[PDB]
Amino acid sequence: VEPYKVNLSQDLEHQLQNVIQELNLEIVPPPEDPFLPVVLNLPSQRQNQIGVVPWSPPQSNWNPWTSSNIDEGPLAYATPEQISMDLKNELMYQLEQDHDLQAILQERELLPVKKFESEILEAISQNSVIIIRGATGCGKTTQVPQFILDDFIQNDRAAECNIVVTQPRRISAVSVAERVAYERGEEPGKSCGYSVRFESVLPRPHASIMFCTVGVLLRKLEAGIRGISHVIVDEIHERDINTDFLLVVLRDVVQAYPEVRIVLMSATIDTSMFCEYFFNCPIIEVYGRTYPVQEYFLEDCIQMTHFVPPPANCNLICGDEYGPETRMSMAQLNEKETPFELIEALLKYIETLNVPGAVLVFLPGWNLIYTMQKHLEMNPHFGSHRYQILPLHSQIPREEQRKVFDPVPSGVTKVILSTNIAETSITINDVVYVIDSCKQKVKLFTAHNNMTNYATVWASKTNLEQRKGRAGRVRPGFCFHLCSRARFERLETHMTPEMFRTPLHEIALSIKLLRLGGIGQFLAKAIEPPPLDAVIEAEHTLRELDALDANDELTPLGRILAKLPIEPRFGKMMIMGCIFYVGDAVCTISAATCFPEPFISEGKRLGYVHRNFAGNRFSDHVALLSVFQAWDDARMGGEEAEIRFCEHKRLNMATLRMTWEAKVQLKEILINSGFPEDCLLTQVFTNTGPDNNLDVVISLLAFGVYPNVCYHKEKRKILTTEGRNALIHKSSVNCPFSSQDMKYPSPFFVFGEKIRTRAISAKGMTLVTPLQLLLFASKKVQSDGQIVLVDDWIRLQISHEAAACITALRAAMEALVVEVTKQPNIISQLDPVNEHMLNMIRQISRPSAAGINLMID
Ligand SMILES: Cc1cccnc1-c1csc(C(=O)Nc2cc(Cl)cc(NS(C)(=O)=O)c2)c1
Ligand SMILES: Nc1ncnc2c1ncn2[C@@H]1O[C@H](COP(=O)(O)OP(=O)(O)O)[C@@H](O)[C@H]1O
Ligand SMILES: [Cl-]
Ligand SMILES: [Mg+2]
Repeated sequence: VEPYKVNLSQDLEHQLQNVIQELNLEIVPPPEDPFLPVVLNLPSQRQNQIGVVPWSPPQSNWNPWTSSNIDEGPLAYATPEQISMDLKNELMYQLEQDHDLQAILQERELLPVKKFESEILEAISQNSVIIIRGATGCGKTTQVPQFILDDFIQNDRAAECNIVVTQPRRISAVSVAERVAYERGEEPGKSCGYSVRFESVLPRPHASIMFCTVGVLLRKLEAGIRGISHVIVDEIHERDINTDFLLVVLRDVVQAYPEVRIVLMSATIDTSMFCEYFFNCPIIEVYGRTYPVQEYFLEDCIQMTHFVPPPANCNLICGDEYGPETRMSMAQLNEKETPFELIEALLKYIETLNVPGAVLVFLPGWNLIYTMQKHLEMNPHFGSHRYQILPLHSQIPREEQRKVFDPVPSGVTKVILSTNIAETSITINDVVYVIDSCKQKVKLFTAHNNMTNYATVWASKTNLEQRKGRAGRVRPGFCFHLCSRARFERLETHMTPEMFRTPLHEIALSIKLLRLGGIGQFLAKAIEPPPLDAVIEAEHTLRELDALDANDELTPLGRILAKLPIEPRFGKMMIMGCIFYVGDAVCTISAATCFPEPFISEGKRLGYVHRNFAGNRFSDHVALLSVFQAWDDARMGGEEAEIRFCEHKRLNMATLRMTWEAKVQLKEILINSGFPEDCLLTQVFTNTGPDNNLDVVISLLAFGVYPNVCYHKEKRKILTTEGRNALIHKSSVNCPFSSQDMKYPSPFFVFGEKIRTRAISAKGMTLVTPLQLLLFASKKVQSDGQIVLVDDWIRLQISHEAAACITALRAAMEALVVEVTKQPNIISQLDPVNEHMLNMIRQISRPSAAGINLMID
C-alpha cells in the first residue's frame, strides 16, 4: 500500500534532534542516493558444571512452605516426639468423635488402591524412586499421599513427614487439595494445602501435604528442596512439559541425596521409559473391577439412530457391511466439525436402552461445550424434568465443577460436556455412556510468524482407549466414537509430548536461575529431549531480551524475568513501566494475560456498556484498565456493592479478583528485587481526557506484544507483518457493532494474540501512533531519505532524522533498562540525563505528537 504520511511538527522534530545531540547518542546519517537505503539500528563468569538442587529432610523448627524458621509459639522448641504424639492423639480423638468422618473413611477403604496400601508403603520405604501404575479411578491421587502421612502419624513419626504432590493442571492442584481435606474432616489449611500460580492456602508446617503445579515448585527451588520427605509427581503419562523438566531435576537430586523419596504415578501405559530413566525402579501395579465396553464408530452411530446430515477424508470410506444410507449420510459430514445433531440423536438412542447411567461427552474445548449446551437447551426435551447437563472445563467456577459428582433425581440423566480433564485426571461416578468427539485441543505456537493456533486435532489410539474405559467402572458400558473406522486406522498411537512442540524460553530461565548448567546440555538429559530448533529459538529469544549476555549467563535483567511468573517480554515491559512510574498499570495488563477476559460477551460483539470502558482510545487494553479502576472503586462499598457492580456491567467477579491478586504478587516480586514502592502506586487516569501516564502505558504495551502489529485497510480487514490479510476479532471494542465504519485517527494497532482459525484474527487490539510504532513495535528500519521501511512490511513518509532520533531513543531506553536492573533504586534518583531521555519518550507517546486529538471526531 501507499506509504503512510506521519504529521510531525517542526517544534518536535527539533526537540528530538536536540535531545539526541544533548545526550551525544549515535545516529545513522541520511543516505547518499535513494537506491542504497541504510538501517537506522546499530560479561559474567561462566561454568560448564551440572549443578544439583540441594535437598534436606524435615526439621521440627522449620516451616518448609514459607522456607523460614519457626520463631514464635511452642513449635520453636517442641521436640519431634512431642509434635508426633500431639498430632497422633489429635487424629485418634477426631476419629472416635466424628460419625460423618467415620462414614468417609469407610468409602476410602473400598477404593481399589486400598488393598495395595502395604505393598506401596513397603516399596517407598525400601526405594528412592517407585512408579505406581493403574487405571484411572483406583485412588492413586487422593489416597497415596494420605497412606504415607497416616503411616508416619500412626508410627509416632508425624514430624518426619512433609509431602509435595505435583499436578500438571491448576484445577487439579486446587480440587485435589479440597478433596483430600474433605476426606480428613478439614478445609485446606491444616494437614493439606495448595500452591498454584497467583493463589495458595499453605498447610501447617508439620505432617502436611502441599498440592501444587510444577511451575510453583520450580520457582520455590531457588534455595533447594528444604524440609520435605516425599515428592509425588502425579499424572506423568500426560507428558506435561514442566513435569518432564522436573523429572530431570529430581533424577539428579535422587542420585546425590538417596534418602529423598520420589513417587511417580501413571495411568495404564508402557512405563518402561520412565522406569529405565530412574535406574530400573520398581513398578507397583494397582487395579480393581472393570466391565467390558461395547465400542462404536461414526458409521455405527449413524445406523442405530437413522441420523441424516443437513444438506484425505475417511468419511467417504465405509465397509461393505453398512447400508447405502449410512455410507451416504457419513459422506456428508465434514471431519473438521463435531456433529452436534448426531450427539443429540445419540442421547435419545441411550434413553431407549432403559439402563440408568450418566453420559460423559468429550469435546475439545469450552467453545464447543458452550455450543453443544445452547444447542440442547433449544430442544425442551433436554430440560430439568429429564436432563442434568453440566459443563466441565478449567474456567467454570469450582462451585459448578463439584456438581459433576452429585447424584441425580431418579429418572433424570446426568450429562457431562467435558474437556480431556475427565480422560485420566478425574473419575465421574455413575458413567455408563461415553460420546467421544475423538479430538484434542492443543496450543501450537510458530515463532517465525508469531501465530497461536488453538488447533482442534485428532486424539491418539491411547486417548480413545482411555475415553472408552471411563464407561466401564460402574457396570457394562457403551463408547460412541464420532470418527470413521478408516480415520481410527490413521490415528497415531500417542500424542506428541509437549517437550517436542512448546517454546522453551521459560524453562531456559528456570535452568539458569537454578544454576543447573547449559540450556542445551541440561535439556539433552531429558527423558525425551526437545528438538534442536526449539533450544536455538529459546536462547535467541533470551539474548534479544538481554536476559542472557554473550557467554549465555544470566544478566540481572534475566534474574528478575526468571523470578516473575509471566512471559519474559511482559516481565521486561513491567521493568520499563517501573522506570516510567506507571508500574501498577503495566502489572495489571501483565496479570490480565493469565486469565480469561473479565467481559461476559458470550462470543458476540460487545454492546454499549462494555464499549464505554474504552473511552476515545480505540483500545481493549484501556477498556480493561478502566474496568479495574471502576471495580476497585465499587469494592469500597463491600461485597454486595461489588457483586451488584459486576452483575449490572456483566463482569466476571472471580476473574477481576484473581487478576488483582496476581498483580499484587507481581508487584511484591519487583519490590523484593529492589524496585521502589512509589513507582508501583495505583494512579487514577481518565480514558477520554489528556493522560500522559496512559500514553506511556500504551507505548510500553506495543513493546510487550511485539511483533503483533497490524495495518487497518477497511471494515474488519487488517494487514499483518507477513504482508498477509486478517480480521479484527468480533470481541474487540475496535470491531464495528453494525455497518457504521469506525474513523481511526491512525491505522496502526498492536494486539495480544495473533490467532489462526479459518482466517487470521487479531484479538485484544490497541491503536498506536506511527511514533509508537517506530519506538517500541519495530526491530528493523531502513531509510532512503524520504520513505522508511519498517520490518519489511510497511512504509512511512517521515523525516530521516526523526526516524533515526526515535531509533536512538529506543537504544538509550534499552541501555537504561540494563543499568536499572543492576541497581533498581536509581529509578528513585530521577538522574537528569535519564529524565531528559524519558521525557522525550513521554512526549512522543502523546497522540498530539503525531497530529491526533482523540477528543475531536
Ligand atoms: C504466603 C507466604 C508467606 C511467606 C513465604 N511464603 C509464602 C508462600 C506463598 S506460596 C508458597 C509456596 O508455594 N511454598 C512452597 C511450595 C512448594 Cl510446592 C514447596 C515448598 N517447599 S520446598 C521449596 O519444596 O522446600 C514451598 C509460599
Ligand atoms: N470431588 C469428588 N467428589 C466425589 N468423589 C470424588 C471426588 N474426587 C475424587 N473422587 C473419587 O475418588 C476416587 C479416587 O479418585 P482418584 O484418587 O483421582 O483416582 P486416580 O488418581 O487413581 O485416578 C474416584 O472414585 C473418584 O470418583
Ligand atoms: Cl522491538
Ligand atoms: Mg490421578
